[PDB]
Amino acid sequence: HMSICTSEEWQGLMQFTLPVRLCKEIELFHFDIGPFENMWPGIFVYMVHRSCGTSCFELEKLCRFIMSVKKNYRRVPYHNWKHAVTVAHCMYAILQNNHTLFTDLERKGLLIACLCHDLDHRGFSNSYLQKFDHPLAALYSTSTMEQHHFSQTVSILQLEGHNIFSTLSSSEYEQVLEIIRKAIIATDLALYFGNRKQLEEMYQTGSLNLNNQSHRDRVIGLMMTACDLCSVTKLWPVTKLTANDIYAEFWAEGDEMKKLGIQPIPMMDRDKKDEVPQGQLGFYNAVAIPCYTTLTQILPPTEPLLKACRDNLSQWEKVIRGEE
Ligand SMILES: Cc1cc(C)n2nc(CCc3cc(O)n4nc5ncccc5c4n3)nc2n1
Ligand SMILES: [Mg+2]
Ligand SMILES: [Zn+2]
Repeated sequence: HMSICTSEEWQGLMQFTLPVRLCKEIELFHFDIGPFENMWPGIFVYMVHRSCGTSCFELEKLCRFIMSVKKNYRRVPYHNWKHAVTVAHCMYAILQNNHTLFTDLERKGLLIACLCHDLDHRGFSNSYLQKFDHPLAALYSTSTMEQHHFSQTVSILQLEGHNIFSTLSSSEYEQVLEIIRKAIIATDLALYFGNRKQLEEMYQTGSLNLNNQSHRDRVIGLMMTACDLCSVTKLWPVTKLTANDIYAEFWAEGDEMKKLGIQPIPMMDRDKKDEVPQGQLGFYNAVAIPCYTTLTQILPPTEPLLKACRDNLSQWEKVIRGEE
């Protein structure tokens, strides 16, 4: 039930090389992949290589994986291929700026995790799918979509010639899959609020321990969340744009509720469009800022992410105040 790439597709990727003028900028947290669609798969390979060295995966195998992952992203407005690469890039930039805090295994796991994190997203919320009553809510019922995403990845990994993790020992294979699973579940925004509070706590008492596996899992989780939302960390015109994409999805969901005579909450209501900039401010304040704030505390190199968020926040304020 999975989808495979064609030989055409994967072999062209083997051949790709990144333009030198992009090399500098790929390393910046605010870097925007948006102009270079074309090169997106290429960019991930680069990033894998620059992160994990040029023979961490058998090149032929890596390309097959990436290009198939691409195939199993739907053509929805926001949770699409582009989202996946954007999130993967942000993790790349976190990983590079904290290089020795994380194991080889972790960096492979996470870059792959981010690339895979919203596989086969239909554009409908976890709420919806349960709240009236999709066959996927019938299979898992806490963090529905995520357990699906993780499943998808695994299905993709277990494809013929697709297993990039093969030449690890079955210990290390069975370990990265754990890293990938927890990191993908982490992306369920529901879970984030708990995780942040604990991490808030632990840092503040001075009991957070990177040698403790469970603390480790949590920081990673926060990292995942920080990457998931990073559109809120790009320069203003980029971010403005992305917002349109996230709303396009929500509103389409709201239409499907309206079609069954059910009032959607205001967020997925295209008839409540002016309330949007006020929607954002709220989101930055309750979710975004807190997210990045705690990640900069734990991981001080991740500070620019926080800085960019603040700058976007004030743009939104100015919109609400009528100055845009
Ligand atoms: C990149 C990104 C990622 C995620 C998960 N989100 N989630 C949001 C929703 C923000 C929000 C919350 C809310 O309660 N309302 N109410 C509203 N009424 C009207 C208009 C917008 C509203 C709104 N908007 N924006 C995101 N951007
Ligand atoms: Mg998700
Ligand atoms: Zn996501």
